[PDB]
Formats: sequence, structure tokens, C-alpha cells
Amino acid sequence: QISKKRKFVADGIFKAELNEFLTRELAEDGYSGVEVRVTPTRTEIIILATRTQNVLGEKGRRIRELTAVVQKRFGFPEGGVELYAEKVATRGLCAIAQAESLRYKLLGGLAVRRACYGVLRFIMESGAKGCEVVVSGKLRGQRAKSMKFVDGLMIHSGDPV
Amino acid sequence: RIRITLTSRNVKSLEKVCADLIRGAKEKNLKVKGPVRMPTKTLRITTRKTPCGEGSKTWDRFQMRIHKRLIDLHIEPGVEVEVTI
Amino acid sequence: KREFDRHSGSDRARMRPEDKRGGSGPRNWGSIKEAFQEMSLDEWKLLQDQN
Amino acid sequence: LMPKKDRIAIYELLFKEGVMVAKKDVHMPKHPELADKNVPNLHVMKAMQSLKSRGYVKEQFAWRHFYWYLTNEGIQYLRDFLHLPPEIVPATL
Amino acid sequence: VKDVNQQEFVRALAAFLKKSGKLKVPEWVDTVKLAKHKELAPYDENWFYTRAASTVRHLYLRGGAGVGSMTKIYGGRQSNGVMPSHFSRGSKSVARKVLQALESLKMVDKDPSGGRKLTPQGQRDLDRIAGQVAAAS
Amino acid sequence: GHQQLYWSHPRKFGQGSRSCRVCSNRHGLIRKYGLNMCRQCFRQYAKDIGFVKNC
Amino acid sequence: QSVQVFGRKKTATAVAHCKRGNGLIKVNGRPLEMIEPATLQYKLLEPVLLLGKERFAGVDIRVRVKGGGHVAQVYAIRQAISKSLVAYYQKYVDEASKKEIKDILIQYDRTLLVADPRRCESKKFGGPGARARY
Amino acid sequence: GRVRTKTVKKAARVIIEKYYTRLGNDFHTNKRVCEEIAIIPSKKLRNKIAGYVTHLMKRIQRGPVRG
RNA sequence: UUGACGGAAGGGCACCACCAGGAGUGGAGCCUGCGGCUUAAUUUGACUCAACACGGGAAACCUCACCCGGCCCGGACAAUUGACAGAUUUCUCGAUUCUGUGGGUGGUGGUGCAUGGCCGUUCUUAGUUGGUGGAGCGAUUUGUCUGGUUAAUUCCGAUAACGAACGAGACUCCUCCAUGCUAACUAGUUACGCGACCGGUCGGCGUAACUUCUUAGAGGGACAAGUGGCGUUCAGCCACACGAGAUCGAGCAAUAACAGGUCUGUGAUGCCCUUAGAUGUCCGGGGCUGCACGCGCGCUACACUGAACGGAUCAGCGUGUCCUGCGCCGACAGGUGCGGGUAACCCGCUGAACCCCGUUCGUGAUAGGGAUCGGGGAUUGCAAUUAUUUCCCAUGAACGAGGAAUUCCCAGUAAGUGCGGGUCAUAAGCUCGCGUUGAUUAAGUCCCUGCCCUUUGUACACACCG
Ligand SMILES: [Zn+2]
Repeated sequence: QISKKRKFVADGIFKAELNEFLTRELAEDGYSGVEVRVTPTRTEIIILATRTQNVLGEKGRRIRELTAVVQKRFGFPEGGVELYAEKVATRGLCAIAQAESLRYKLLGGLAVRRACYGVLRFIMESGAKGCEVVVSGKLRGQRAKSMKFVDGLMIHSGDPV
Repeated sequence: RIRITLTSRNVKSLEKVCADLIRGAKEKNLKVKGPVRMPTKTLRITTRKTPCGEGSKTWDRFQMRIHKRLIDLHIEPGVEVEVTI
Repeated sequence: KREFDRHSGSDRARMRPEDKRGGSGPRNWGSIKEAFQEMSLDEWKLLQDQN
Repeated sequence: LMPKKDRIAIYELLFKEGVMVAKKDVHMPKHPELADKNVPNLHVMKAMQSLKSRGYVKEQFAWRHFYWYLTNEGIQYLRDFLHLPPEIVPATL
Repeated sequence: VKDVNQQEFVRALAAFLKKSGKLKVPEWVDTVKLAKHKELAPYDENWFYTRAASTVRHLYLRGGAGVGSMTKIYGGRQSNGVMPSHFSRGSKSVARKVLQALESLKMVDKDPSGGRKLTPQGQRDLDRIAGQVAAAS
Repeated sequence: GHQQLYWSHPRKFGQGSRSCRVCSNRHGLIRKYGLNMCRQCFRQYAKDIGFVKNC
Repeated sequence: QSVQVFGRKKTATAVAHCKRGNGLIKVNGRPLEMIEPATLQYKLLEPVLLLGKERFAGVDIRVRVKGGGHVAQVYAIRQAISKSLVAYYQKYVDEASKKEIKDILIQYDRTLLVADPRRCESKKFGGPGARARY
Repeated sequence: GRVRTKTVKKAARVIIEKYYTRLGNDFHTNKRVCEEIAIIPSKKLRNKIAGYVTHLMKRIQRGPVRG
């Protein structure tokens, strides 16, 4: 017996902890968020990833490991939670997917101008009206530099953002 | 007599399942009471923007509105349903 | 508190960021150039305790 | 330094399922999953640390909790530690 | 009790309540002050008759009040010296003993739902005084 | 007698018996609506919980 | 044969139940001249002193008030009584008598028939009130 | 501060140059015309556009507008 | 040539500027924050706006990072455990610490001048940038402007530019109505019966009508629309009629910058340092509260436009597993039993305060002021001494509107007044909100102080901290 004010907050805290756990876990799997559909009978978790073959194990063991890790963390009964890995289309129109694609080119040590310009055109060809990539931090020197890459038009103020 | 409580954070999806519940039950010749709209609850959280003490006393206000509608007769994500007797 | 903040207190980097080798190199920013199933343990604990 | 009874209770639970979770609370009296057995929560997080340092388990973290997963090297090690045949498998396989 | 001035009503009802010498009037009416936020005792000697006349008047308008309600009705501002002033409830024992005194006159009884309400006898006595203040004005 | 002395200080109230559920921080904690998270981590997960800025 | 018209101050909502009968004007059961603030007693009697008692001698008015403060309820009561008679003279009397009442109440003070939308402004951080700062 | 943005004025001129025969000197009539011949995502923007159309319609009847 | 800057000129804007004024602050006491002193330690960050009631920092322990004492390993990975007795002798655990050589690990340890992320500030000022065309060998320039107008590079207009993009606006949430819809036994009204009192009162009881009041969905409504005047009779402004309104309050917020803040918010983080006689970690005690003082936000006042005593009478925001209602006990603070509410249901018709109406007080350091101290009663907690708060009695200080200076503010605003939330075992002089009462002055100007732009100058370009 929990009040509605604490229940809706507890529902949002669960989705916040579930999303962040899957970022540190499915980082190299193209994770791009989740959709939690809670029903009075059970709860189903929909994982959005650009590489679903890696979200699943060699024979589907990682998906079994995630649903077994969620039922133990959040007190879900056995067989009460189900995870459905889904494939998101138009990867260029996903800011999280393109941030991962850029991060895995930086740790490879290619560049910040050739890498961001390459990921800036993949987003423009994907049907985007505008993009903006900002890379800040230190690299090869003590002082930090901010490399900003813009393309198209970008709305900054107002509700449409 | 069954009272169906509907609580959600978005009025569009809350009234979408509310209309389908009334319309879905009106075709069964069930005398239903109209959707009673409870006063909305705004979960106020006024925090400090800066993670330190150097900000110019700039606070940011958050809101989490919880709309509640009950149906007394004789589902989309984000909507809670609870039936009673 | 420092007297002259803009004056770098290091001989390795100024206040203005200065790239190494003009941005060229592997781990650098980039130069301005042309580049474009059998039973589990629960069942085993029963078979070993039934004898 | 944990009792041998508590040393195998952590591994049996880790082998019963395929995952192991534990809140980062060295002062928690009993583990939420090992409630019937008087296993301190510190023994669970410290026994899984020895497995991670030998390539047997990979871990994660969600704000207060560890998420341990038995790897192929760890399943075979517990299979010999618990004296089990190659026939048994964790619940995630 | 309406249709007349409520400030002269409690003054004439207290005179009727004092002339009818049947009120309890506990022994500590000379030492107590009516609230912790008060600095001095009431200036009037017969404050127990003035409060009893006003208390039974509140029960006529809003029944089922109880001691916790009359403590809130007769509350006020509490000066905290160099600190800002806040609201402070009245005295609980003064509000409780004045409620039991009205019950001895059969004008107040225990409300079945909440606290204490007004009796048909008290409703009659209050309307008689309400008629005297109207004719005398 | 170390087992009867280690972590034997009574922690049932105050700022020491509670911490942020996100980073184990004890300062700037938000106890309203059962959040139990520091004021710096709530701004990070405000959208994920459902707290939006309207005014 | 009765109307129910409301008058709104800042937060004082006074609803007058203008019903046919004799010249009865009461607020929460108490007479109109018995409201606690005696300084604002003439503000409550403006609809009666301007229109005359002969226009109110055929309708009973029972105002119920809640919200706001003492002064807000005063301006809400006199507004409810002003509009309740207008709405009564519109549905049960001819429209010519309605204009004969409105032109008297509007020319004196428009706040008897039109509520002012002035409400308290929200407080901003960094200041003690809406406008003032630290 | 009653100056119209270029969004209000440009959209009002295109409506006139394409639907001059439907517009008039009444705001509430032009308010319903612009609601149909133009998909305006807001109602305040529609009232600003239709209100400036009524202003320009009073200028056409006296002479040519430079826009 | 473009920036940057100037102690050059011109123009423009803004109650974080002025004018006209209001409330003050600076003076008093006290509460707090920062220095300075002192200290086994008085942790520390931040120092013009853009530090100083700030780190949501109201610290009894914990927090805790400081100080002085004692354990503990929570020493990955490649015999040893505890313990009765008392100020040293035995027993117990059983491969789980085995000691070393390896070289992991954790920090509220340093570095915010190694960084991320947020945030503050420049500046919420109006600024910024492509395409095509034009000028130039070119970097670049024009568009992006003399002027008028606008809250606004907002528009009109001028026009080698034309057409656009970001910002502004629009947009989002808000309150102002709509007796028109949609509906309400967790909201009410009205008509009814019932019944207490002398046709009036009744939040005193009951289920039929239907939505005015209440709640909240949808759709309407306002757009300088109408009129007059001023204006390139353009952009707009002013004044009026109508009307719920004739500039409503947030949020969001460009290009670009800071050596701005934050490693003490992060299992964000590089490096350095400490690693078991520890800068890990636990448990005690103390400190952050220490006081010749110099300041910064505040509260209470200096009264009769008032203090008291008593009567009467009105809110809204919001919270609740803890919020609290009734019957008893007590002078108060309390206590106690029975209850309700995971909530439009119970607290609760939130009987708030100021205010209003009586009653005494009568230039008076006074029934103004309640600071400083004494003696007691309680509550919170493991424990309050350096008084946690709270109550009662007593003690009755400075302070008679406050120097040079200086702050905020244009309508439900200032100010007064109380309430709620955050902090919270105990808990507001702080802050975030809320309603209540409710003005004076102003519809203006570059005079001051701040930035912006143009022109101009430069040996500056790490850009005058040159
Ligand atoms: Zn946190």
C-alpha cells in the first residue's frame, strides 16, 4: 500500500535505474534507450539497440542474463519480467547511436576532424534537417580544446526543442 | 457496481483509454457514470541548478502532474488501471 | 588566488590551446588539410540426496 | 576470510542461476537472496571479487549494486569446485 | 444566534450565564492565562463566563468542534521576541474545562460522530438571549 | 569484541543514516516523494523519472 | 423562479441566490448589515442604495461566500447581489428594466457587474516577492 | 509593442496574393478563411495573420501595397 | 583585412542605471555567513558585479573531510580463527589470512591552471551566419544600412543587393471568462421530506432533479480588431468605444567567451600523493558554536497609524505511513487511551495572521523594546554540558528613524501579515512557494553608473592581465 505520489515517482526511478544500467552494459551493443510497458499482470522491457545480435548471447544467454539480473535487482518474481530486444531504424536520426559511433572512432585514434565530419555526413544522408557535434576535452596537449561541428539548421529555444 | 480508477501522467493517453472504456462498455448496455476528473496533482521539486555554491541563486522548478479519473459502471503505456467493487 | 589569471603558470601549455604537430598525428585532433542445457543444479541436489 | 559453508553457498547460488547481484553495502547484515543462510553481504561481494580477478566473472554497477555474470571459464571452475559433472548447466544456458 | 451582533451577543449571554449561578468556574481561573502566546491573564475577572458564552456560540454555528477545535478557534499570534511571530493554539485545559461546564447545564452533549454539539435546550437558551439583544437594540 | 564494536554507532536518523541512492552521497539529499537521491543526481535523472520544467 | 449568480474577487467567490419573495438579503444566513467589517458596510449596501429598496422588495437574496479575505468577500458579495438582480430582471422581467438597472450600476462602478482579473503574482527566486529582489 | 514579425507579415501577403477574392474588411471572416486556406499550427499566430490581413485589406481598397 | 583594446568621437538601451518616490539597509540589539585572532583542531571551497542565510552547509554523535586515542583489513590475484576470568593462563575454529616477493586497492587527499559533465557570467542584453548576385589579386566585404518605429538586426523604409537560417517572436506551462458543451455518493447547489429552536436559522439528518458555485477535459475568445488623432498618412504610436484583458508570469533561450565555480555530487576522470604505525575504515572524545575586532545577507524594534486583554471574522499553495482528529490528565509545555487517512474521502468547511469591533494603558526607556541572566517542568534521541528545541516564573540591556554611503521596486506590484514546502529523530531569524491587506510615485531621460553598436587609432593578434 503506497500512495500515488510515491508510486509514480518509484515508477520513474525504476526506469531511470534500468536505463542507466543498460548503458554501462550494452555500450558496445548500440543501446539507444528502452521502453517499459507495465501491465497489472506483468512488466515487459523493450530494449532498443542497433546491434540486436550482440544483445543476445551466442544462443540467447545474455538476454537470459539481463532478465535474470533485473528480476533480482528490482524484486520482480520469477517469470514476471520479460525483455524484448528491438532494432531501431535510421541510426543517423539517433543521437545516442551516433554518439557511440563517434566514441568508438576516437578511442581507435583516427582523428576528431575526420571522425566527426564522417559522422556528420552519415546523419545528413539519413534524412536529418540539421546536426551538431561538439567534442570537448584534452587530447595530445595539456589545454582542453572544443571542436564544434554544425550542419543544417538547429532549433535551440522554445518548446519544439 | 465496479469503480475503475485511471491515473496517468499524460492527459492525451489517459483520456484515450478513458473514452475507449466508456465506449467499449456502452455498447454492452451497461449504465456507466461519466468520467469524474479528480483534481490534478503537481509534484513540485525546486532544486538548485549548480552542483556547487557559486551559482547566482538560480533555482529550477520541476513538475510531475498526475491526473486521476474514475469510472463507475454497473490500456496504453503510462496509464494505471485499478478496478474495485 | 592568482594575480594574473590569463598568464599561464606552466611552461607546457598557455591559456590558448596549441595543438601538437599542428593537429597531425594518430591520437591528435586533426590538421586543417584535405581529408574527406540439461538439468540445472536444483535437480542435481535432489538426485544426490535421494540415495 | 569467510566460512567454508558460506564460501560454497555463494557459489551454489551463483551457479543455480547465471547471474549474481549484490548492493555495495559492506555493513548489510544478510544478503537479500541468501536470507535463510547467515551469509553476510560483505562475504558475497568479496567472494565475487576473487572470481573477477581470475577471469571467471565480469561485473557491472548500477548506482549501488554489482551485476556478476558467470563466464565459460567461471562455469567450469565452479563445476570442479562444487564437484559437479559436465552435465549440469546454469539457468541462463 | 444570528440576526444580531455577535459581539454584544456573547456579552449578554455571559451575563445570563453568570446571573444563572450554575457554571463550574474552576479554582485556577485567577492564575491561568488563556494561551501560551499570551503575556498577561485576562483583564476581566469573569473571563470564564465570557469564554463560555462565546464557546457555546461557536457550537451553535459549527457543531462537533471538540477541544482541539476550540483550541484553534481561540488561537492567535505568538510574539517570539527577536524572532518572527507565528500562530499559536490556545489552552487545552481551559477549552476542555469550559466545554464540560456547558455540559453540566445540559446545553452541550457529546456529538455521536466527532466531539461535542449543541443540545435542543442550549439551542433554545441561545435563541432567547438572541431575542433580548434584538429588542434591546 | 570488535564484532560488537564495528559499525556499532546507532544510525536510525540524521544525515549519517541515509545517503543518495545513486552515488552514496549524504549531502543535498532529496527525501521528498521517496526520491532519496542527492540534489545533483536528481537533475541528471529528472527526465527519466518524469519531472519536467514547465515554468 | 430563481437565479444563482457568482461574484469573484481575488479568491472570494460569493454566489447570490436571487429568488422571488420579500426584501430579504442575507449573507451566509446573517443579514447584510450584520457583516463583521463595519467600515465596509456601505460597500455592501451600494446595490441597495443606488437601485432603491423597491427593486429588491420582490426577491430574496441569500449569498454564500468562501475564499479570499475580509475585504475580498465584501467586493464579491456586492458584485453577486448586483448581478443576481440583473440576471433576475433578464429572465423573469422585461429587458427594459434590466437596462434600467445596469446603467445605474455600471455608471457608478463597473466592478459591481464585471470582476477584475487581478490575482497575486508568482514569487520568483532571488527575491522576497514577485518583483522585489534581495 | 504591436509590431508583427516577418512570419506574420509574409504569410499575410501570400494569402492575399492567392486568395484576394475571399478576404474582406472583417477580421472574424478572414480569421476563418486563413484557418482553412492555410495550416497554421497555432491559434494566436492565426489571429495575428488574419488581423494583419484585415489591415492590408483596408490598404488595397485605397491603393496598391508595396508588398 | 578581420578581431581585440583605448584614458578617442557619436549613438542607443536597462529601477541588477538615473529621474519622480516608496520600503529600507548602513546606526541599536540579536540571529547567521566571511575575515582577523586564538586554538591538540577551530576541516575546507568561493573574495567586485559574477565571494560573504553560498556548497541546497539550520554539524550534540553520525554527517566529517579537522584534531588525539584505540581497533579493524574490507591485503583481489599470482596453516590459522575467535574467546571466559584478572591487569597471563587456557580453550576453540579447521586450509576459508600463510608469511614474504610481486603490485591491486580504496580518499570528502592535491591539482577546477590536466579535464568531462553541469552551472554561473558576458546576456536575456539583441546579436550571429549560409546560398545566389555584386566590390576586391586576395584575406574579406555587401546583404548585416542614413533615418523612422519596436520589448527586440522588431519592422517599415532607404537600397547592389535578392531570398533565407539561428536568436528575438512564435512555441510550452501558467490566471483572466464560457450560466455554451462533456461529466461528478472522493465536488456541490437547489427543490424537497424529516427535526431542533424562536418563516427565519441549521457543514442538523435522508435519495430524487442537474452543473450556477467545485473539479478538468475539449472547443471557443484578442487580433492594435473598431473609432479618432499623430506619422514617408507607410512601420507604428497615442486617445477612446466594446469587452473577462487593449504590454501577464515563468520556462526554453543563438554565435562566442571566462583560465568563471565545482576533483567536497558521482563506481565522470588524467596525473601526483597516502596505502596498513594508513590520507583506507570503524568506534570513543573534542572541534567546525571557540572572541579585544572589521564587514556582508537578515530578524526585532525604537510605539497611541501602538503594546496588551477580550470579542468577532475571512485564505491559498502543499504535505501526510508519517499527517492528525476526538474523549480524559495538566497552568503551560506534555502525557494517555480510542480513532481516521497511502488521501477531492481523514487531518479539513485547513475557524492562519495582519485586519475588524470593545476594553483598559497616556511625551513618559513606560503596559514601547524582550537582549542579557537565574530558578524549575517537559519533549526528541544512545546521549544536549558549550544552555537541541519547548514551557513557566523572574531578570528588563542597548535602541527616541539612524553618519559618509548604499539597496530593491512601476499593480494585486512595493510593503505589512501569516501559512506551507525544502532542511527535519529534535527543527527556521534561511530559502522555495502560497494566499491575505494593499499603496505613493512614474508612462520619462543619458545626468550618473553599467554594457551594446558605429566611426576612429594601434608597433596589440597568447590580443592591454598586450
Ligand atoms: Zn547522488
